[PDB]
Amino acid sequence: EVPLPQLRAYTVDASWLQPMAPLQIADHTWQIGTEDLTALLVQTPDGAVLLDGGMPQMASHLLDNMKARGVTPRDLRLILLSHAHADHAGPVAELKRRTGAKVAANAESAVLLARGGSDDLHFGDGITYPPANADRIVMDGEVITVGGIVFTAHFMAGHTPGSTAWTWTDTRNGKPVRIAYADSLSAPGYQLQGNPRYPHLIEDYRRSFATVRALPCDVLLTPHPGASNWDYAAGARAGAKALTCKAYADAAEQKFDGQLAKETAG
Ligand SMILES: c1cnc2c(c1)ccc1cccnc12
Ligand SMILES: [Cu+2]
Ligand SMILES: [Cu+2]
Ligand SMILES: [Cu+2]
Repeated sequence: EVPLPQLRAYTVDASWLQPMAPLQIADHTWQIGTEDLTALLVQTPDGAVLLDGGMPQMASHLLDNMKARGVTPRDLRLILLSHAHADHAGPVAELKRRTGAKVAANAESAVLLARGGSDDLHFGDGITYPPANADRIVMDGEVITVGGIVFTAHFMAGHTPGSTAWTWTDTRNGKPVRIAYADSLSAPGYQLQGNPRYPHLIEDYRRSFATVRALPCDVLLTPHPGASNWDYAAGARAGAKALTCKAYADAAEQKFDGQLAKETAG
């Protein structure tokens, strides 16, 4: 006679959990996550912004990297998110407890974050994490300003309903660098067609491809660096092979179209 199964932990490739030292992207912007998950620290004269934290167990590593950059816990002011899955929003609750930081997010991302990623449209309760509350709700095209650095939200619903690209202009060599942190455009194991939980999924992905294509985008980064052809472990040439936003959108749409054809066959 047979017991119910044990809960299964959300396990991931080792590289997703492999710590790295801070890697500078531009004058104020640093990758402080792991080798295969993005967590961006933007340092300003008036405190720091974090865009994503990666997995739940990355909190202490992120704070260690912030310390290495001269950002104490009290200096972290704002947390922004690409999307509220466990592999990007994992440590957010813990970061809020351990720091000054408040969270800004759209309504979709706020509702998913508040349930710790449970009742996911596609994953059910398989990929959960500690719940957190948003301190501010943002609308599409709304800007947030920290220490003179302006962050713009561009909604790109698909991967999750609240999926967001964040854009801001940093500098390098006395010139502006328009950074686009564009969310995932994957649909891993999703039912795309006729999904009762997401009836207009396909139309949203199509609009999201177009949004990503048109972003101000001297430099693209993505929550999974591989999606944009970054190699964070390659030091001075980490970003050399990086995709444009145009190429990223196009590659995603081709994969998505292939997925639709396979789903129809399957
Ligand atoms: C001090 C130093 N660098 C900055 C500011 C203040 C404000 C805005 C800004 C925008 C892009 C790059 N650097 C800065
Ligand atoms: Cu500056
Ligand atoms: Cu995700
Ligand atoms: Cu992810």
